[PDB]
Amino acid sequence: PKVALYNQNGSTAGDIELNASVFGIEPNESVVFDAILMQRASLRQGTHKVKNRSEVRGGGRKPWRQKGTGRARQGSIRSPQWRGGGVVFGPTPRSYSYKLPKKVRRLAIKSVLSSKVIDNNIIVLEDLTLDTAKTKEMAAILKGLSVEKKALIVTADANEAVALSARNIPGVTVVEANGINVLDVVNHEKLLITKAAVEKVEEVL
Amino acid sequence: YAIIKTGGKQIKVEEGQTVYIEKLAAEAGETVTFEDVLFVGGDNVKVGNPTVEGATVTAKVEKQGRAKKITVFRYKPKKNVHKKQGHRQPYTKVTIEKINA
Amino acid sequence: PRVKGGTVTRKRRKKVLKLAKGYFGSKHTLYKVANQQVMKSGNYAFRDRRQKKRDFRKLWITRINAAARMNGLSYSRLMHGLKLSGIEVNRKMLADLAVNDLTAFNQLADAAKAQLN
Amino acid sequence: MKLHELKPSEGSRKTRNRVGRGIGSGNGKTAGKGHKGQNARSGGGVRPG
Amino acid sequence: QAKAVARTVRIAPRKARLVMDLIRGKQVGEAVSILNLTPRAASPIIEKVLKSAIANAEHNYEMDANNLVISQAFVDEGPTLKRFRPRAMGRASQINKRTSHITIVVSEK
RNA sequence: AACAGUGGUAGGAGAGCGUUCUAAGGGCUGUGAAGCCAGACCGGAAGGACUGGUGGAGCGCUUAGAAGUGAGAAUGCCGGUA
RNA sequence: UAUCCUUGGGAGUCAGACUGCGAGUGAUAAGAUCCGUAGUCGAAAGGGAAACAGCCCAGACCGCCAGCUAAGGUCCCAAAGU
RNA sequence: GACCGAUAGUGAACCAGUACCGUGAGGGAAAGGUGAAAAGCACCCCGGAAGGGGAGUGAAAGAGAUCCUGAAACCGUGUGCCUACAAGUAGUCAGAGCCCGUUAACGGGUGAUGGCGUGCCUUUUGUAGAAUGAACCGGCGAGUUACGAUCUCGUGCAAGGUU
Repeated sequence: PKVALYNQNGSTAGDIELNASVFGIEPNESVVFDAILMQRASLRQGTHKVKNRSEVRGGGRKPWRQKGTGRARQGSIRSPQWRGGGVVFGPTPRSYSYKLPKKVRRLAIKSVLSSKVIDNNIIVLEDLTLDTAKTKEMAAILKGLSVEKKALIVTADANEAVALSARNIPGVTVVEANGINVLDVVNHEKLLITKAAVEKVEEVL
Repeated sequence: YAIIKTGGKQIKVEEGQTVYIEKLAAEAGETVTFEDVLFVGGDNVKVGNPTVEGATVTAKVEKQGRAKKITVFRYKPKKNVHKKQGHRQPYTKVTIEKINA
Repeated sequence: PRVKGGTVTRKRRKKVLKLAKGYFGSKHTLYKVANQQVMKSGNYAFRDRRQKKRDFRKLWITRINAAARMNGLSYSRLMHGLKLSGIEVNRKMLADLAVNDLTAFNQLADAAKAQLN
Repeated sequence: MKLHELKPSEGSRKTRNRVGRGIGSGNGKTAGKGHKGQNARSGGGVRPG
Repeated sequence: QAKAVARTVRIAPRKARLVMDLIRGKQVGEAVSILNLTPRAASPIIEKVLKSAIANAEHNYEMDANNLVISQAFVDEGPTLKRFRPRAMGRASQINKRTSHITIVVSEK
């Protein structure tokens, strides 16, 4: 928890101490797995329906008398084995979301953050000020920081100004300090964190 | 020619021919020798459980093989009993030289 | 999602169909029956793979008996005489090879006869 | 972690038992419910007491 | 090598074949005579297609009428016209009004 | 390495194979994918490759997830042809 | 010799047949019915009894153009002793 | 939209609540795909036409009005081997002869002749069964979901856990 500090133009200042209780924690493989799975499942809206036998606009009459005919003894026209359809045990509108314990979710977020810290892909960027909405300014910022792949940036106050600049380029996300999760962290492989948000998340956790 | 017990079943062999035989422990380039020879043929030396002294039969072995597939399929009718099992029998190629008598 | 009956069924059926070439007419063309015969083919293949051992043994015994009878000696007496003359690890198949190299077979039969008494 | 080597807590996962598909997994024709009993028919259970 | 096809002429393929098979592989100038003399349902259709086949020489790659012989020819089934014939006790039996594809392939020898 | 065992209906237990979509990583594809057709290849099996022909734009692999996930029979339904 | 007991999760079985042996009913009739006991089949292929589930011998994890045997058998069919 | 992709999805992607059936209430279908652009076949020959053969367009005419792909049943034409003194759940294991030459391997096709051998499924103590079901091919077609309960397993905390 002694990662270096970085400026807008890549200049590095004296490193910053981080709460070991949040960033030095040994990551929990399994808890991180379930935490990922959690909202990965809850995100889907799960809207699907297929017309069961009862609601296929038809059926009704016995197609032919029970006995005295060379055909199979049958029921209404809209029945599962018939071509007319009517599915059996099909999908149904249902939610794919649940809840996890407070301790578990806190441990998950702490674990993923500490995993990033030990992998040394965290980059603390104090005071991500920006005077304009223009994207190529922040593209130059990322180039100066050598941020090539996906990334996430959190800046709490400059979110209003910086979100417009960042949102298009090119799949990077701007989130607020309260918006951290497990997928939004893991998926982006590079976390940009402003010092105000450092201590804010530190206090929250 | 001669008769060589080898892998639990004796075989007739002759100078220079090639034979397929159950897997030996030898490498795929080295020579090997058989020991329990009987009925050395031609001059037809022979004894019961023959101690044909020094008549171990040398041979060169170059292959490590695996026979063509037997699709062992078993079923018992009207009983929903199936069993299908692939099988390749391993083997080794040989060529005989310097029969000893 | 919905899983449609794709290529899996066609591959599965065509495997047995190609496996059952050479069969008489519809048995090499219709899956409903071609499947039945290959199963029967499997059972027969197994049982015949075990039969061939005993049938070749029978053939070998017949040849040895003929060779012995043409030298004043029954097959059973020949085998007995060999056993007592020594452990004749030499056996049926290679004894037939000796029969078709008959002079060697006679060179064993005389020894067996001599030691039989 | 990264997503592309997700591995669960081993021993905390089990595939469903898809009864009534083929013979190789057992529970084939009968679906593991015997022969022609009242218990063998849909909704064929009885009051628990 | 020259080819012709009838492409769904209205005639049953079995009835076509029964008269078609006899002209197979015999010199065309006399096969035409054989078939226009034998009285059958499909004989006129077949000589028409055969005459088209041999006539594919004028605005065509050249051949000669003599030393000309059918090389190989056969009959293929075409789309069939379904029809329901009424029948006693409201049974409503079905009948097939078949159709056939004729084809000639003539060569030199 | 040693020793022992490995018929099997109703059943119980475990190992897996394949299919459709979804995420992450990788990349295959008009220098011809999918699908189809033919091969004398590979695995213990479910199965999987490789080489040709057709075809003319899409698609495997890797780990995990969720299932309208696997048909030979039901005098099954529909379509086609004997 | 190493299978026994306790708790807990999940079953199917409630139509059984024949062959010895000891009985019932029957006429000490039945491939009859109902019991006890042992075996096989049920759920077990292989060799024998011509063909055969229950009779005899005997248990199939696969491959071998190895050997020894069990019941049964050795004049030909048809392996082995006129 | 970790919903379907023309037997699906609304009965209805298409002149469908239509054709059709019924006196009437009412029941109730099938049927998507040329090509990028019609550039959709000038002209010639057989033909009465249909339909063909050429020629031309186009990346493809095998793309020509079910017109992208075009599986199987089914129907044909050539053919390498075999077959008119032999009865065969049609195979398998031996096997001569003839033919061919492969994802090169103790190869491929056919097989005169010998041994063995009564399909599959259900239901039954028992089925080759003269008990039942399948004319054949293709598609579709059956133990799921919700809410609770219980048990095993895996997790975070633990005399606390938990919204």
